[PDB]
Amino acid sequence: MELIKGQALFLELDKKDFLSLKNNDKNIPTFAHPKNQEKILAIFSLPYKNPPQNTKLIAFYKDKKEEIFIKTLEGNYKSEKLQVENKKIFPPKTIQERIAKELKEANAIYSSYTPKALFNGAFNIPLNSFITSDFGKARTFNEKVASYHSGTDFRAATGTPIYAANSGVVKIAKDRYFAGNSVVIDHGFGIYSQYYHLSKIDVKVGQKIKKGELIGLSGASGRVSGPALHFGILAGGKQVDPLDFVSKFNAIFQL
Ligand SMILES: [Zn+2]
Repeated sequence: MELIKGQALFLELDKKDFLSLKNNDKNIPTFAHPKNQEKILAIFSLPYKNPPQNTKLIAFYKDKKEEIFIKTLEGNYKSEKLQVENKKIFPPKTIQERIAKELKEANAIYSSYTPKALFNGAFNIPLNSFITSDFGKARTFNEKVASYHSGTDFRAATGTPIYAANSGVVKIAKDRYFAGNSVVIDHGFGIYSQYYHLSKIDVKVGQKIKKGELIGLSGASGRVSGPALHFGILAGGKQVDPLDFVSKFNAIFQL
């Protein structure tokens, strides 16, 4: 198989006698295929930055092992060269400490796997607008990726209602550095949707939210280039192309 860096793929496996799916010593969780009782699914994601050239997964069964090889593709992302090199910034301590603390909190959430579906059918887009900055736009130094856009930006004047892309449980609902006023929703199976730069947050941590329910108003909080909605998806432990993920997910789970 082949997979572009920064995208997710739904792996299909036989359910009968399946025991576990491993990359190296890391276990990959599985869930039911909604349409074929004899199959299960797993989400495999490649990181955008510094992905391996090739991946070998192993599905262990009661009396056989199945090897799955995935070649990494560079894709056709937009990219521009940086001419500074030292993307090493020097924030003051108070900002450094806040960034570190919010990173620890987020990583605990994104690795807290919910082994059931909290979603309800297909994902919807969180507002009926258009993309102004696509996922995966990169800045490179000597053909090494220094940074990239980890979600997709929708056009939105300040105060535009933002709706949950699918049902789930709110895990983050506060102002964070970089992300500004942020909402993050657990949809189950390690799938998280992200809504950044809001001007108003209308949900609370722990709230059960339904697909299409208001979660806040768009804004420009934490955003340099003016008002917009930044929409992200994390799945298989990595940020992935959100519109690509939604298309692949909906092809399987569509109502
Ligand atoms: Zn963005």
